[PDB]
Parts: sequence; structure tokens; C-alpha cells
Amino acid sequence: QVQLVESGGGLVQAGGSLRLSCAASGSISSISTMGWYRQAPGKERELVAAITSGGSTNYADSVKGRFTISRDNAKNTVYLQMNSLKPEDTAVYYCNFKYYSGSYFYKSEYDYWGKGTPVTVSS
Repeated sequence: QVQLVESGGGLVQAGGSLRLSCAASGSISSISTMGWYRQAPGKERELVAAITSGGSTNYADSVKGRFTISRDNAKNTVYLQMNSLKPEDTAVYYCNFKYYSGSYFYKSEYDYWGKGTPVTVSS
């Protein structure tokens, strides 16, 4: 019933797996893009996975073939199944919802994000 609150993170050893989830604000299909950004202390924000309203997915190089972004319309929830975790994946993960609107005279781009969740992959 709570939204824009990333859950499912924690501490796991290398090779482990986690599954992060985030509920959307209303109809998750009204969304235009859903992404899972991550940032480690001392490092810059980086996009890890991004699904479009059509299902087209994009991934990063380090996470390709390991992390899997996905969506459930019934539960209005975006999912990131992280697998074969490596210590270089330790960071705080944020979920972002991008909404595009416009007409022949204007263009609006809303971005809503959550508080994040920590992921610690131990060596």
C-alpha cells in the first residue's frame, strides 16, 4: 500500500542473489520509463537497468546477463532480480519512474524516485 519505497536489499556474500522491488504511484502502466539507478559512496550515479512502457529493456555492461529488470502490472511493482552478485555491486539502489507528456505546444518530463535501499556484497 506504500509506494516509492525500494525494498529487498541487504547484505549478502559474493555470488549471492537479491530481488529488489518498488511499487509505483497509481497505474504502473501510466509510466513511460522505469529505471534502477545505483550509487556508491565516493562514486557517481549510474543507470543499471531500464524498462520502457512497451517492454524494451536496457542494461549496463557489468550487470548484463546477471541483473534482470521486470514489471508486474497487477501488483503495480517494478522488480530487479540481481544474481551472481560481486563486491563491486555494493551501493545504494534507487528506483526512478519517468513520465512523458506533451502536445503540439509543450513537453513535460516528470521524474519520481524513492529513498533507496543498500546492497552490500561481501568478498
